[PDB]
Amino acid sequence: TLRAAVFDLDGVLALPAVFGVLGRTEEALALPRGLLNDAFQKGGPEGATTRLMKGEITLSQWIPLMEENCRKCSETAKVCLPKNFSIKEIFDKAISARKINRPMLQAALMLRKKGFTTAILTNTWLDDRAERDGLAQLMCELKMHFDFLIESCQVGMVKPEPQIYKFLLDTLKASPSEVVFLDDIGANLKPARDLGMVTILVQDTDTALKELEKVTGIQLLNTPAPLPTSCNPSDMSHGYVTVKPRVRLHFVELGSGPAVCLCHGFPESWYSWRYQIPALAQAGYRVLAMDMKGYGESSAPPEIEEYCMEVLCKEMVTFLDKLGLSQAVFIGHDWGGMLVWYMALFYPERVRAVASLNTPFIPANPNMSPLESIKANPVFDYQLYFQEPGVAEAELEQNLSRTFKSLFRASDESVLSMHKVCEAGGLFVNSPEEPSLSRMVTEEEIQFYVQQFKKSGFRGPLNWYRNMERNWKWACKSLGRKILIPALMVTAEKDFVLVPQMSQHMEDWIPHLKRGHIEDCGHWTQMDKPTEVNQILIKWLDSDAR
Amino acid sequence: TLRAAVFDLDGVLALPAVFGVLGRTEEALALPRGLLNDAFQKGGPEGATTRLMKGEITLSQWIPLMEENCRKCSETAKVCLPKNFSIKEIFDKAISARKINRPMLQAALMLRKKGFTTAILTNTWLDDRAERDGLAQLMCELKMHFDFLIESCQVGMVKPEPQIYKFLLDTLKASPSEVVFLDDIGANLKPARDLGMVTILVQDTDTALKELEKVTGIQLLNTPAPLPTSCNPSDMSHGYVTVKPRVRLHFVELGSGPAVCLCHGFPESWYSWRYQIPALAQAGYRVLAMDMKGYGESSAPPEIEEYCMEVLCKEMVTFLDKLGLSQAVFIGHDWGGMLVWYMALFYPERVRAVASLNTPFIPANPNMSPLESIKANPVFDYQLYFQEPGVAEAELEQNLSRTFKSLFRASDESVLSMHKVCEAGGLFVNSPEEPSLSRMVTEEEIQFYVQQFKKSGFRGPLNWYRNMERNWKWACKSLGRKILIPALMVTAEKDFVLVPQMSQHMEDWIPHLKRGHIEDCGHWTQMDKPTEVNQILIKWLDSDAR
Ligand SMILES: COc1ccc(C)cc1S(=O)(=O)NCC1(c2ccccc2)CCN(C(=O)NCc2ccc(C)cc2)CC1
Ligand SMILES: COc1ccc(C)cc1S(=O)(=O)NCC1(c2ccccc2)CCN(C(=O)NCc2ccc(C)cc2)CC1
Repeated sequence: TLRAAVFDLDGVLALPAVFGVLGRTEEALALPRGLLNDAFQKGGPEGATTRLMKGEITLSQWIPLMEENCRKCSETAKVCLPKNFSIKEIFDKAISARKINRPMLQAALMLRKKGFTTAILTNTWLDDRAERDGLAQLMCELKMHFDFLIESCQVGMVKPEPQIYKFLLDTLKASPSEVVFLDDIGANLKPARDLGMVTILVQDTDTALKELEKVTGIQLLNTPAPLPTSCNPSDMSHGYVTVKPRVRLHFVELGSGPAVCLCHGFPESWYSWRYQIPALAQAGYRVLAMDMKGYGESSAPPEIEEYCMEVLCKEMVTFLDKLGLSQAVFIGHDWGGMLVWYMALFYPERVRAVASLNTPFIPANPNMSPLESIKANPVFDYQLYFQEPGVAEAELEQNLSRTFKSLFRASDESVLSMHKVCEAGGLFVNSPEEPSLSRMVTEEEIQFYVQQFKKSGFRGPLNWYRNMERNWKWACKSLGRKILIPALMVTAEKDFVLVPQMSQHMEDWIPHLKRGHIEDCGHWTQMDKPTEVNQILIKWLDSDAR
Repeated sequence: TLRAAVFDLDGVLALPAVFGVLGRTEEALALPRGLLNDAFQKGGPEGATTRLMKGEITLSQWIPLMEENCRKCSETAKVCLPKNFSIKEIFDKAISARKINRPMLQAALMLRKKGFTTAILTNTWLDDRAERDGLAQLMCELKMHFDFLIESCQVGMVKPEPQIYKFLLDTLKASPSEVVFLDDIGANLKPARDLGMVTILVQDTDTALKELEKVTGIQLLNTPAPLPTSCNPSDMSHGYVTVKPRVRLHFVELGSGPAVCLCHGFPESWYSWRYQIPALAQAGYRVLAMDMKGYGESSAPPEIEEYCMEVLCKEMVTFLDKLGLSQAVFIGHDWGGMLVWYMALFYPERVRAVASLNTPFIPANPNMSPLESIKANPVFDYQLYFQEPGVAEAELEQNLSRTFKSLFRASDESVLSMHKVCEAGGLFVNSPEEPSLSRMVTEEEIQFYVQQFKKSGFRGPLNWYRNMERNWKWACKSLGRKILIPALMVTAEKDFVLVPQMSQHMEDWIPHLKRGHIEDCGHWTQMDKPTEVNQILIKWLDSDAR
């Protein structure tokens, strides 16, 4: 019975195979057939290429040896190499052109999802070329999805030597009959076959996957679109900054490039961005996913005034100051969306660009108290219930699992009416004791929120709602301003609290505003429609935030 | 008696004053004298500029109002504005040209060093221009050196209104006679004078500083070159990454730009880079200052094999993988210098560029055991003393303060002969019980090392020396390689263990090697000669690592 799948890199997980470029160059340069592939393999197990693949020498050391091999091969075949013939240029282009074979990676991901141990086994080199980063990036993206990466140049062994296969079985902690081995080179496939591993010769990806699903008994071809890569909290880099004596802010950090600060809503976590973090880092951004003040590993002081927008924003500026960041792109959802608009209004020099999911920017009405303004919208009744300190904390902290299961639901699964909450006397009074699990979340993901909320509870989070008057007076100081920095507003069709119509006047205060819209998407945007969120945010970042 | 100093930004802490550009433009464009400065102040306390300085409107909103004011002013003076007259272009250029007035900042730094409370009080705007980052960066560099930054646009008050001065005294928690106020505008100086603050009208920096030292009784002019900015551990962003089940790595993170990974030596800390961290971040780099395995907040497993170079390097690759970094520039000192050379040899695709302070790259001798190789150099006798598990730990852990005071000394202060250590029976047997404090360190800085070493002791750190045979066999696999990626070797004249002569053959294995050399510098390079270390590293990073 199979329980391990091994994939080659070249011609299997990555295409076009860097191998085929020697034949392509021959044909494009009208050189005798096989001339370059012959110079590439000159000396066999004793030649320059084997020394390279075993890690004896680096790629830059191999380049002049291959050039000398090309010369001897052309001499014997009675031909001439062209004037600006560069092995460096040929391979720079070939490596750069090689991209991940997405359907092959999707199959490896599915097999691992079904409890398979997956590995990459590859004949590769120590790359010290000026342009080595492209390949480093490719290897980084691929490897995170596998249990093991076995590189010939690191192990001092190459395919087809039989020792590398015994090394493979040893790392897999598996007998050969439990292993599928996928390779594009029949000669590299033979020793695995000789040992009794299931083997697949890969030419076209489609046929290889048909062979793979037949042999594993798992659907891999024509399968639905998978969810974006998520985060394992224990595998992340965790950052901590003290912004003032009693207040520290925790964040999760991934990627390189322009700093992107993700600001969650109520009652959430940095983890609400789990589907965005790998995708934005992959897009070329340095992601800083916050635990906002009052949440997770960030400090949660008990004082209401500690959660007014003026202080929350001041601390976010101090956070940038301590990290040595002159700016960050600020992306917020829900209450985090409200914060990001104030960052843009009060600290434009610190905000590279601003984006909000669901939360519209609405200027303060100087002729009405925020209490009157809340009363005007029946959907905002739960906000009045959240006012009295200790009341909502008691209900929300009673059964943590019930709280998150009841809140985190798609538009077609609702358990919660947020209208006539004060009248009913609670958020969950007409809600079941043991709610069903929403399609948007796993049981494990719910338990992560439960564990995060065990530290500080709901006091700090609820305190965000308890500064209406304070926030209103502060926001009135910005009434003569406009947001003129790059800005994106993303509306969610089925968010019944933060409705798309509520954002209709934004153009008056943000004239250059760009928009995104997600159909059949409820309040919990990031987990409801993660693929669409990632597409909208990356397109906007690349065009407007660099 | 004075105990607080307040500085203006424009014309005081930053020059050329953005004010003078209106007069400069008039003269360069042959426009009537004072025409632009007049349009800039049109309406006085009710005009566009005051609304801007109070934060009512942003800089991009003010631009068209100033352009309209320029038009009305030219109309009255019977003149014409030139064809491509742009207020935006004039101010973009002016703000960009404005740089920190270094002698003024040095004086503020000295006053604060002598226990003064320092503050910046400035009439400024909310900057939402496309090029706002330059100013954000300037404001970030300046502000970190002061107790307070009071910006007119954030407080809704401007100089010369008397409320801003009462606000200033309130934040300073000081009576006016305890305050020096430095301003380039006499009108903005008057209300401070009226209240009884000591005032200084700033024209040329030199005279202003003479007035400042006369009034404070502190030498500020012609004073020695100060040390680079250091780090306050509690003010830093602290990062944590799990690289394997029992091993986590801690680092301090500052700045944006290409990732720069600093690797300390024995028996050190991330804190050994305290003088490099602010300078490299200021130079445009993202600094990751490690606590190497076995040190500080990083994990310290007890097993010797956990500290061989192969595993230390593998974990550093995993560290990059978890942070989502395809590469980092690796800068090492001492044992960290040895590690960075192996990173370059075994993982070139992950190393953007490599630099070592003091530690030469010496290839393994395949015809001699590392034990024989150690025995060959009398200065390396202490290394044999470090071999037996528990022996050196006992001596080094007995009195932590004595350990660091005895080790951390300049070339002209030595207490330690590292020759005939085994014979003597210890490192400190001929060393005092209460060593004097080296000029390189404060008592507080010694106590930081003491506290760091209280967690794990010397077992993990000493284990770096206990893998000679393991390291030798691993390094022999790289004997056919060359380091062809960007590389810098920095020698220290007076390091008597890692002597400059020991690096003389490096060119044979690193043909493109660049060099730096520090005269009158002992083993503890970073704290011995920090100004020179910063100069060498920044020049090399900008030219070879981008
Ligand atoms: C413009 O300002 C205001 C104007 C009017 C009112 C009534 C309040 C404010 S406010 O500024 O006081 N509130 C911010 C808020 C907001 C409300 C309206 C507009 C902007 C921001 C954002 C967060 N939000 C919230 O409760 N999310 C949790 C949640 C949990 C579960 C589900 C299914 C949905 C939502 C609603 C309130
Ligand atoms: C080339 O490899 C080797 C070759 C020969 C030998 C004998 C050992 C090795 S080694 O690789 O085993 N040692 C690395 C080492 C190194 C030694 C020589 C060359 C490269 C690296 C770097 C760190 N260093 C050390 O003790 N610093 C602490 C310290 C504390 C206080 C002061 C005043 C000074 C130093 C010396 C040893």
